Amino acid sequence: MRPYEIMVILDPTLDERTVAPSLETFLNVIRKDGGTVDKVDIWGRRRLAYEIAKHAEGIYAVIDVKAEPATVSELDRQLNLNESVLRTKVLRTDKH
Amino acid sequence: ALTAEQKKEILGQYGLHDTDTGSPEAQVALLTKRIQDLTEHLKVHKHDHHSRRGLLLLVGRRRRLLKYVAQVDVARYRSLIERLGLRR
Amino acid sequence: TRKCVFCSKKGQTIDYKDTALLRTYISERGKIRARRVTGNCVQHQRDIAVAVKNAREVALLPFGS
Amino acid sequence: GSVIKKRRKRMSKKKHRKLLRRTRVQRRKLG
Amino acid sequence: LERIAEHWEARRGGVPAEAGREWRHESEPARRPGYFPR
Amino acid sequence: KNVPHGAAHIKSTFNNTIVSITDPQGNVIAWASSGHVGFKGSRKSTPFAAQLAAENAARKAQEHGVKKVDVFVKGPGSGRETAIRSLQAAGLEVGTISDVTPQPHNGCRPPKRRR
RNA sequence: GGGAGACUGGAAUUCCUGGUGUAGCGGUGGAAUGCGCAGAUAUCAGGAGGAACACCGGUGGCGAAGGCGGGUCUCUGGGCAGUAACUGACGCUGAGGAGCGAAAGCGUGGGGAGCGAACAGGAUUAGAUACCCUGGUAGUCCACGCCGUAAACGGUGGGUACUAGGUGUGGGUUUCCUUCCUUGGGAUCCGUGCCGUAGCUAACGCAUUAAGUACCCCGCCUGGGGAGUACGGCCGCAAGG
Repeated sequence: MRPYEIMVILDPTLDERTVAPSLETFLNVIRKDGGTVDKVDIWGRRRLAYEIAKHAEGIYAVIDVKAEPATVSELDRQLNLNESVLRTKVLRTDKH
Repeated sequence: ALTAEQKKEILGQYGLHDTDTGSPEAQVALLTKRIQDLTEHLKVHKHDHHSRRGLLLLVGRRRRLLKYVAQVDVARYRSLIERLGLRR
Repeated sequence: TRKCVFCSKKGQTIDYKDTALLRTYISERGKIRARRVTGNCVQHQRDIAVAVKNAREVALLPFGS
Repeated sequence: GSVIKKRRKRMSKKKHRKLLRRTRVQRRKLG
Repeated sequence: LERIAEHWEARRGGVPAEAGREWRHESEPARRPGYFPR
Repeated sequence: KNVPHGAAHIKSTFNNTIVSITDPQGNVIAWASSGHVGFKGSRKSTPFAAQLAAENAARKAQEHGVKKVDVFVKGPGSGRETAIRSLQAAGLEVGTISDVTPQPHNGCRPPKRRR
């Protein structure tokens, strides 16, 4: 169970009020998998440096998660399949 | 390489007493575990030649340690060979 | 010459999230500044370059505006 | 060392390779 | 006669080339501003 | 038409220079080339030819109603400053100068070196 | 930037589509082949694809060598420092042998943007099977295998001990100026450069990273051509080694 930091960008079209529940049900895969803990932080509605997928603004979200490598890859795979997620990136907050 | 708990368990099992880590028995057991892990890894990454060189180095070191243990005392050599499932 | 502001006892950690801390390390063209101009140590220079690249990858810094 | 020796060796090698190329099928048929 | 040729093929290797690479007697001198670069 | 504010694009290569005054939406309304003003061969890489092309393009923009322009220079330096100066001198107000030269991030292989 | 796998980013080149838009563009020492007038080059928007990863980035890091830098994640090798807990000479070298080994090349299957052997024209020339220009196929890329060579060079085999110093730089431990911010400075261990003693060398130079002083083991040399060739053999699909 290694600690991870996940940053996602959601298209600004959707309301910021539904972002928190939508991520919350997304992280249910990591939660029920292996007794894993998240700390979701949202600072959205920022214009991007360059245009992404025909979009200039984006909603930024930072997720801090402690889970197994297989679990996190599963969450990352699911997030990219969803169309409301423009981009995502997984970091290891360990020494790496 | 192995984690601290695997090393602790192997050393407790094969060690001559509860403190030794440099006995040929303990060294050979740890090398055998490392070599098995490396062989499993190389079964997937066939083209990882750099790690294969390290595998060869470990194999040579274990062979030398076994040579020493056989020359010192043959009974210990036989016991170690039978316990670790090695050929030579 | 100059000071590695990160080796000091107050050296802030280098992250790809804090944009301003990186913006101070790139030139007006968006290029990464050299080590001799900046003055930080080799490890911190590598950390800065990696953080800048990561920030660019998530559209926090322009790719050479 | 002077490159003259390298030049002599390279000319010998080049001539031999040319000779080998000129008689490839003949050598194959005789061997 | 070989050394005298003086047509283009005989003087194409001696004509200065590049912009800053290599220097020759007839190479074009670099243009310099009035103020020191700094 | 009547386009009061437009954009000027100058492309200065090593053997030519092309000026095209452009409507800010990207449409070209008047263009002049180094070979369009009577130069050919190596003659058209000279700064004087760049000046002539810039002046011709500036005039052809001016009767179209273009009064103020911003330039986007590009290419190895041959007549860029001369072209901008001739743009100004032909009765055109030059707002901003921007160098937009395509800079690859190490992609594609350059041709082999000449000898 | 040690290696392997998977996923992924942006700039640029090319092409395709649609606007604006005209008569040149392209290329050179100078031109011509070439492209365009059936709408080119230029400019804008959109799309497809492949390859390489600007700045960071150096005589800086890692690797036995070949070599290795876009980002992330997974798996994995080695090194160094300190403590010195453990074993107690278990070391070194290594004929043969085995493995790895740039590029080119070869086989099977994909891919193919740019570059580009061969090949076509143009030009230069007395002649151009070339240099320069316009095109351009293998190849370059990927998967799995062959090949086994390089100025594969530090043209310097490996291990060990000793022999003035000075000064850069990378990694780590520590005492004292102490603000403790500071390459403060020192000491120490491990690297990597430059300059320089003694000594060595035909000389050039090397010089604590030895080409100095010695010990152990291995490879190799015995005038130049003929020739790393013939013959025989082994390996290879072949090239060939």
